Amino acid sequence: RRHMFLYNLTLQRATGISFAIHGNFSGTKQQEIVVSRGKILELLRPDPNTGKVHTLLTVEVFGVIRSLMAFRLTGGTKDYIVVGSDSGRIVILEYQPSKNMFEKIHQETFGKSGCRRIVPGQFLAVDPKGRAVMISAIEKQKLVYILNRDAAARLTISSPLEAHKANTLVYHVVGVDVGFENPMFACLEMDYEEADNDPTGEAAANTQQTLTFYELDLGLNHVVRKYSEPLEEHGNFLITVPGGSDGPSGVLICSENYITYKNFGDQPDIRCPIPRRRNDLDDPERGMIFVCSATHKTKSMFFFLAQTEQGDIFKITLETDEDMVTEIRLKYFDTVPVAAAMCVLKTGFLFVASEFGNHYLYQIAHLGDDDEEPEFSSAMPLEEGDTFFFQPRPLKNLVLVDELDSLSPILFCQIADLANEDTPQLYVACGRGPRSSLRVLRHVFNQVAFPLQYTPRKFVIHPESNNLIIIETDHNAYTEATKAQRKQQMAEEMVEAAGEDERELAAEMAAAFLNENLPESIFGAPKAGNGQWASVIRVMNPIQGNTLDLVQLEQNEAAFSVAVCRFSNTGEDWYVLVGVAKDLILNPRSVAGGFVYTYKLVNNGEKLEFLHKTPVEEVPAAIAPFQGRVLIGVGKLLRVYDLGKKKLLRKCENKHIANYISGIQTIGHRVIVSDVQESFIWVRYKRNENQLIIFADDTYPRWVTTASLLDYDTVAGADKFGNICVVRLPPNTNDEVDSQKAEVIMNYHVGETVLSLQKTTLIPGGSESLVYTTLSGGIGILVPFTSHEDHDFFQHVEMHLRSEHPPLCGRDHLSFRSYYFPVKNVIDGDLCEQFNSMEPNKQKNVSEELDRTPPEVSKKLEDIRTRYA
Amino acid sequence: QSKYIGTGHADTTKWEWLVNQHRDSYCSYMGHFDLLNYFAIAENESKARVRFNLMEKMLQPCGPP
Amino acid sequence: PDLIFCRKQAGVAIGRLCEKCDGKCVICDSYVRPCTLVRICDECNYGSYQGRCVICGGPGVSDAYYCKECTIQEKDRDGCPKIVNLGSSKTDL
Amino acid sequence: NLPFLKPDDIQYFDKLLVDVDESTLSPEEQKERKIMKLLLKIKNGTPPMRKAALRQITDKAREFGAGPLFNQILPLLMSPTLEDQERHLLVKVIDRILYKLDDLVRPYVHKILVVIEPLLIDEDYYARVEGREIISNLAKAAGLATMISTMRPDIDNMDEYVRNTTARAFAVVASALGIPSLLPFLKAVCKSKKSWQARHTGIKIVQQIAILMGCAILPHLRSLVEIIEHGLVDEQQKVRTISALAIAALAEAATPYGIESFDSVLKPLWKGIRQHRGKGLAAFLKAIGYLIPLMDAEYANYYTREVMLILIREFQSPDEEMKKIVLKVVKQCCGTDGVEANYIKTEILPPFFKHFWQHRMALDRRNYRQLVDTTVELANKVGAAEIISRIVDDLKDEAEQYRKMVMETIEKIMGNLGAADIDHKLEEQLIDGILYAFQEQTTEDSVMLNGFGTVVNALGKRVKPYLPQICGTVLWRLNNKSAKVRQQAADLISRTAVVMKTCQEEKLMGHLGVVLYEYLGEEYPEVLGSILGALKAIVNVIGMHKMTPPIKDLLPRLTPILKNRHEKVQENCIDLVGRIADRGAEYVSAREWMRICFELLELLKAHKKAIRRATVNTFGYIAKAIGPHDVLATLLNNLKVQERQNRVCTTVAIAIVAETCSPFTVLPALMNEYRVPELNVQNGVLKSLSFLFEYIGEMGKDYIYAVTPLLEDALMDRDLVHRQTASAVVQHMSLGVYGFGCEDSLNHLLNYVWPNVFETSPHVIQAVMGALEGLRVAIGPCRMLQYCLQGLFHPARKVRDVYWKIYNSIYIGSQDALIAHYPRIYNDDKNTYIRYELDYIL
Ligand SMILES: *C[C@@]1(O)C[C@@H](/C=C/C(C)=C/C[C@H]2CC[C@@H](NC(=O)/C=C\[C@H](C)OC(=O)NC)CC2)OC(C)(C)C1
Ligand SMILES: [Zn+2]
Ligand SMILES: [Zn+2]
Ligand SMILES: [Zn+2]
Repeated sequence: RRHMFLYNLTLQRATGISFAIHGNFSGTKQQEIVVSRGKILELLRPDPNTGKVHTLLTVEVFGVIRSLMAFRLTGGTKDYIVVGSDSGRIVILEYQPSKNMFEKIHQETFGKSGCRRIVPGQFLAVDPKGRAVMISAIEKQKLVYILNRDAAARLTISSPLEAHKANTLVYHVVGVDVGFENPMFACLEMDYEEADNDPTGEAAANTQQTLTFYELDLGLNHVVRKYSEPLEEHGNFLITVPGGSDGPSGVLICSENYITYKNFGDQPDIRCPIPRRRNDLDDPERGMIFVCSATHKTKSMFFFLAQTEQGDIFKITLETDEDMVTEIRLKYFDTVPVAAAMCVLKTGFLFVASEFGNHYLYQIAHLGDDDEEPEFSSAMPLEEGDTFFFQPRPLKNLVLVDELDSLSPILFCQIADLANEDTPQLYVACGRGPRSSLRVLRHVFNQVAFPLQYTPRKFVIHPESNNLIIIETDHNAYTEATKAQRKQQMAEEMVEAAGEDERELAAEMAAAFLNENLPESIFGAPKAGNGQWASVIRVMNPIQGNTLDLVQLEQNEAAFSVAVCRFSNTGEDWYVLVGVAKDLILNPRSVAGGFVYTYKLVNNGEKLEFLHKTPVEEVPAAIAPFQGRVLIGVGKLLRVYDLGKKKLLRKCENKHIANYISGIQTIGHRVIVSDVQESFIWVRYKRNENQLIIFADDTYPRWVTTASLLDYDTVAGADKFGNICVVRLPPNTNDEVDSQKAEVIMNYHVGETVLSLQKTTLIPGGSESLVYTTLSGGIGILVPFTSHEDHDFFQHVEMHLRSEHPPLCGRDHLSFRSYYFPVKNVIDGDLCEQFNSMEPNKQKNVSEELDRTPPEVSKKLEDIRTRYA
Repeated sequence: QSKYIGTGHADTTKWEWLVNQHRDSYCSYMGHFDLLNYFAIAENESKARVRFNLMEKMLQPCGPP
Repeated sequence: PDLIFCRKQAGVAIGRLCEKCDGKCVICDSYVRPCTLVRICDECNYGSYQGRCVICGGPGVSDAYYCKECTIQEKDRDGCPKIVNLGSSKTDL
Repeated sequence: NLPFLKPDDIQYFDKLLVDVDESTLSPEEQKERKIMKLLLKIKNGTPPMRKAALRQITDKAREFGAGPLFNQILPLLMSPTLEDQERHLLVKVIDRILYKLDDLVRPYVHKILVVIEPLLIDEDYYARVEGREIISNLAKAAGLATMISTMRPDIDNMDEYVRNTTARAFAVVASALGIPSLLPFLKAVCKSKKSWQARHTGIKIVQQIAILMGCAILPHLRSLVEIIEHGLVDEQQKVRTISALAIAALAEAATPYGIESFDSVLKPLWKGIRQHRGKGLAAFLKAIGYLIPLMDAEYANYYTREVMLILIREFQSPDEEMKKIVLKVVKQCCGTDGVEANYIKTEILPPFFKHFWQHRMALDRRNYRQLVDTTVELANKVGAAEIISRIVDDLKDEAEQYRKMVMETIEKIMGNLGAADIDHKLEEQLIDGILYAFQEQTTEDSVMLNGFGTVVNALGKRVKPYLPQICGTVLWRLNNKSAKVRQQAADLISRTAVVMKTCQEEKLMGHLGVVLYEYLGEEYPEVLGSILGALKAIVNVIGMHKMTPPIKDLLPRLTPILKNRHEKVQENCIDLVGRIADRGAEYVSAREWMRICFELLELLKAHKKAIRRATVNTFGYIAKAIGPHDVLATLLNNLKVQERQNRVCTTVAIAIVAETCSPFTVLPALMNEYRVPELNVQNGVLKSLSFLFEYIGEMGKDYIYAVTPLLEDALMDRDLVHRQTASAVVQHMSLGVYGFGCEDSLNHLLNYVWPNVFETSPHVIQAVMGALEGLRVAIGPCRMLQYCLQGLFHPARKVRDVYWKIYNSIYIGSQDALIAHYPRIYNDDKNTYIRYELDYIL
């Protein structure tokens, strides 16, 4: 047919957070929080009266925000925002509360676009007095801009100063509070020049991480590499300790199992081991690192908040003798979910931006101090083998005042009207680990959440009963039975090898330990082992949150595929097939085998009755019904299975699939196989002769995540790299002729990874649309155009907004949507709707060029949204 | 063009090209948020732990020559 | 010949061009579509060279632009585009 | 070899001329000779020589020592014949050797300084910059104590000028080592009980620190103010004046923050206002004027009401510097929040306009500019009419400079605030004064023209009753003998055409147009350009149908004017022809249009950019008017018969025709011209195609298939020029249709572009690489990688060379996108090559 011209609109913006900063961005005494959703920059204001977070501004930057920090000049009243992007540009923005916008104050160019290896953008570090900023790549190149003001108190930026060093990798960069001395930047570096020239591998283990200091001489106007000290163990990030008049200058290196304080000069290095959890159910060989940090300065004191992998937040104070620091002091603050950023606001509030799942705003009630809880120090003696210990407990120092809904990460979605309403509902299997959930979303959206046990992988709907069959699977996790067994063995080890006459005490303590089941929702789940896997099959009613039936699996059995289907051999009684891998190691990949569970689904879509368990060579990754039988992908093999009394019986197989089958969908006697890397493959089943012959493939490699057949010859697919393509077969293609290649009729970079495509109609009596979901929690739609007049209009709108309203963080919009493939027949409506955010003169000029009026253009865009299609 | 890391010449070995593209890939994982998200969901580890493991792999991502 | 591009890191200085080369693009020698403003490094705008043509160091009258083709191919993201004659001293010409 | 030596270089490098075996050299003279050779290679030499000699002189600087180096450098720097760039080279070598000789230069500091300090007071801005740079590097190397000991004696010297030089040097070392590093020394010297010159010089140091460092002293502003505050009540008068001036410089540097740091200075200044007189009073007032804009609104009101008495008193001061100081102080006061407008209108305005606005002030340029800008700033708060009405009557004055002054002031005020504040009386006063000021002109004041235009455009439709009185003066002025006066009147018409149209006086504008029509013979070119611009302004606002003279009569009179060689005339004439062609094209026959075409085609190669811009625009207009066929055929004939630059102009004109009339009108005929056996015609067609696609950009998204067969043939025509131009065509196509779905045709053309990558000719391989890069951005880096992989590793070394060149182009182009396109390389025995992370499946 004709090439499909599409229009892209985001209905639900991305909800995950990768960066969060706090400051006085309004210029008033109120404190706001700037967050990065990925391709979206957002401003939030927590109300200290009601303790609830409101969103004041949300902006699509059309780029990849890799680094975000705030700064303030000397004697200033408002905080600026420096953004490191995937363009070769640095941008400094000022929030204007009157106009409610991000004014781009400065934009300076240094390199090429993309998340590159040697082009700055990934790391951002500002001097605590606001005199300079440093943007750094992960390798070699580093650049420093000097910030000042002018007569009119407007920010001014200088030319970049080169601080490059070849063959040097960067783990983290942060500025040092050296008061008003020459500004200094601390970096966690490592040189790989030695490791590459040693064919024996000795230099690899011999090379060690260094802490290096870069000094910016203002009077000489140049950057110099002064001090570079090797470190004992490798650290993941740095914390700026307050310096100058209110604090001793220095840095805090967070490493695996340790936190060190170090400063230039005669300052001795002061390290302290990280307090492990008492009766930790994890693996003893597993280390412990900090995932994020926060800093809160008062005229009186200052403290740090550091969160571990297990979600434990510790308060850290520094005790100092005159200029030098004596010791580091650490005490257990609380336990919140694993966060990517923490902000300690003034007026007593803590903001936790979880790395996955919902976000939280707590009120600080008691900082501590008046606590009987043990405080630990770097001076307390401890043998080389032993460490500190503490016991987790329910919240004490924080109180939940607000919870923000976040759909990230969405792993599967089905749009259907399972309730008897008229409008379809979006059933979204999202969340991670113990914080996973299936959420029902209705007409920006209204969400109802039902908690799950592990990370959902795929769910299918039972047509007759409208119930949901979910599979949840997580890596390096313990099953319920294995968790209880580990608890019992730990309790048995506790009583034995203890002192006699105090073994009575060991027994009561171990009984208390066995009785305590700590909520995995808040405290995380005890997860350990390299090749361990926890999997669960669940049956859920879409109306209530009730689970109808549940099946735990083996300690190394991991479910990856599920389908519900009727079989031709056995009448209309339903069945449930579940593909499972055994002893799966991700890196390097190694698997023992796979199994396929066949269940009966005996009750009215409420109970699973185990029929049998079929073994197979590799992991069954895809299972789809096919005219009374089933199609199963195992490794790179595509087989047709039929129900047998004691097994699933192979009847025909295809071997010539490129790499590995990750999903298969059929229409007619055509099967569409998704490869992990080599994109789609069109195979044909011949009922006569019983053979599966490959008759078409693609000309480009695609790391396919999901797919959806639009028509008989057209397939829509999604990338791991956040792309969507539409590929169509030649019209006269014969399933007899093998050498046929498909044509790509659509390409478009969403900027976020898509895991579900579905062609549906969101509002009855509307047009059809292609709804996609996002791994970062977003929901979007692609709408086909009805006429060429509308197409030309919206295309000219895209062009004029590309020119007159460029992306906020220096990116080029046409380049951005062409991240991995050039754009083909898609219009960015998320850009077009920014016509309403421009200034009156720009809107007038664009409307006059379109031979229209501004309200008319706004009306047209709003009408496309009213169609939702 | 010699200064830009990753470029090659007629005497570029297999190992050099592949370690170049491996370090490129790791930096691209660090840059693109949803790629790192996918990775952290697969292997159940915190985002910071995945970033640290990637930076650790930056030394010899493929092994010695 | 002996003429090469500066290619140092470009700063806040705006590139400048004389009358005979008013609308030309520094890289591809085209007049079609001025796009992005040329930035030169901090040395090439010092002293007598301030506000001078990028090709000759003569008195400049208009801002220098990369073209649209060069902007698309990100040739504006390369080094400082000022021309230097490797066979002439600072005092000559 | 050895660089060329000018006459002046002989004195300093004579020893290098004689050829002496360097074995028979004294150890000292051995070093002198090498320093001479290194400095000569640095000063006169190619950039490679300069870089190598810099490396050599810096690496061996410690071995060389500081004495001999600085001895050879200082006379070289003190040469009166030193060109400005040579000084910069010497300053850079000084910095790079001073970094190496940290403590070695401590003996010679003094000597260096006495050579370097004059540079701090030179008229050249960059000379002062370089002096400050080398003194900063010296202070960084020598250390704080060495510099303090070296420069401390001259602090008390009787000669004021040596004290000034010393204070400037100390400010430089303060910027070099930081304010706190010199804070105790300054605290000590500012209260020195020995002499008053010491404290005067310390306060001068603080003043120069402010002047030099600006906003950077805000951290230590309280420290500097507390160190300096005592000088305001000292017995010495000069130290009080200099302390007030330093306070003024500090307030100017801290704007607008840090008023709280001057808290201990307000009352001493307030008392000295009533106490002192003369220069000290001027310094106090300057300090207060720079201090007020830092205060709160209510405290600004209080303090300004407190000082206003003496501020008004000093209006009638005989001292010109005092007048300038109090004028700037008034400008600063009335520009702050807190000083109320009614207060200014009551207390400040009458004495202001009594004592300041006199003819005398118009004579001095500095006072002229100061008073004009200050009065405009006053109008920005007290209202436009409240200022204009007090000097509007002075527009009818005997002295011309005073009329010029009031005209500039009224122009700037009404341009900033419009004319909503003006009543009828002030409107008539304005008009009757402006007409007399325009009629009474000895020279051709541009200020009068700008002011007339600004007032008329600000009044808008309110000028209708005066339009006959204005056009009468304009007509009487166009008859004036002076040509510059005629062009002034024409430019007034050009600026007021829009308001004249809004006033519905179209008959007056028709009379103006018909009067300008007869002047199109003006021999003086500038006046001709101005009247052409006036005719254009009249055409562009009144209809093409009611325009007198009619267009059918006007345009043929414009036709021969395109042959004029003056750029103003050319630009204005082409622009008027374009205004005629855009909408009035029906009144002019196609033959006259073809003649206009022939003159425009010659103007496409003018050196001024604006002329080519206008020529392109108006040629597009006349091409839409004429139609494609006739002009297209004659342009193709011109393409055949002509070569060199005039062929490039026909190429540009063909592209213009393709943009205006769809390329479907031009491409068939051009491709048909390719069919002629002669090779030169084919080359012309290929150049036309290249520029056509580069020009039309996205418009060519439908014509790639059409031109594909011709490109197939030309990419295999043996002639290297053919393939070079065809690769340029593919390059421009790819760049032009980027993101519009032309992947099929461009991928097809890639297969014909590819075999030409094995070619040694430099121009054609450059063109092929450009085409490959354009195709990379249009198709995607994935396809280019697919074409590169087959030969990235290959037994042939030349094949590897070429394919790696291509792959480097692609990799630099899009390194991040390639992460998705690298092939699977399986693990071997020794190394792990598979990217396992991408093989994860959820
Ligand atoms: C730096 C420089 O290359 C400058 C050249 C001067 C070249 C001149 C004067 C060329 C005339 C020539 C230009 C190209 C053609 N005309 C043309 O393209 C006209 C208009 C275009 C479409 O628009 C613009 O130019 N817009 C700005 C034919 C005529 O001198 C040297 C010394 C070579 C150095
Ligand atoms: Zn260009
Ligand atoms: Zn340069
Ligand atoms: Zn020039």
